Amino acid sequence: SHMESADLRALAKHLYDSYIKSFPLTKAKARAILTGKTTDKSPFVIYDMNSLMMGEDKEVAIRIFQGCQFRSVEAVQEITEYAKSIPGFVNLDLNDQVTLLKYGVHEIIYTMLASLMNKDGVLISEGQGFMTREFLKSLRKPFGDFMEPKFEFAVKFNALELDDSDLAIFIAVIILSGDRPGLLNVKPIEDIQDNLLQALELQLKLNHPESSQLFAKLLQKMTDLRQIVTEHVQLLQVIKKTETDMSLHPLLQEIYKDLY
Ligand SMILES: O=C(O)c1ccc(-c2nn(C(=O)c3c(Cl)cccc3C(F)(F)F)c3ccccc23)cc1
Repeated sequence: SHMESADLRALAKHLYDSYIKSFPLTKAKARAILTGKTTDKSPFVIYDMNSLMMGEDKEVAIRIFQGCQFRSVEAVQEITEYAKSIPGFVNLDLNDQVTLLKYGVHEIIYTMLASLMNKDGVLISEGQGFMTREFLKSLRKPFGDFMEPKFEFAVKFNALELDDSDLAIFIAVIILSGDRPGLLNVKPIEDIQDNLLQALELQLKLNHPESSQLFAKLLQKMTDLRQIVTEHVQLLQVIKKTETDMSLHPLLQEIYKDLY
């Protein structure tokens, strides 16, 4: 209810530490890759079909779609370990830990995706590649239209100009949302988020002290995320059943066997 400001500072730096350990490609590292001047640091830019074939690390848009699906699985493992480091998380009912992560990973993936994006494209692989926004938008339906809304949210979110020490607490606040459906013990979850919200508010005042009501803007983006993500998972499920389930395309299988 009323943590001391020193306690909130320690909580913030503990979260920053585990954030650095779980997520190797921080926003700071991604920004430096995006502005490097050498070819050694340079990510290979994929801007059309020929450039994509040269990058070594619908066959194409489905491979791209399944490529990001795999990266989200790796992100979940990293988010789960970071969530285990939030003080008091592992003391909750094991099913509430699952519920909180179940609804939370999709919102965190959207947020951390902004860390890899600018107005022109997105860092992919582990910073070794860069896919342009217009290439991904050009992908045949429904892939082109499924990926563009991520860019549209990122340029808004990145305008808030948050760093890793900010995102560490923001991600934790998302995870400890007491109003997820199906939660058993709500009060202990809210008691943790009350402390994280205090720690978040203090961090956004020490950082960005000229920035007016950044705490409020960030909270509004957070609830915006939930509606955005509900639509994202629903269309993602549609795409996974009508486009990547080869058992539903028996004639494409015959083509593949007859041509390859
Ligand atoms: O970690 C990575 O290398 C990485 C990781 C993710 C992307 C990327 N995913 N994505 C999706 O829409 C997406 C897809 Cl297509 C399938 C499953 C899940 C997602 C999700 F991340 F949104 F949740 C994008 C859209 C626009 C731009 C970049 C990306 C890109 C790179």
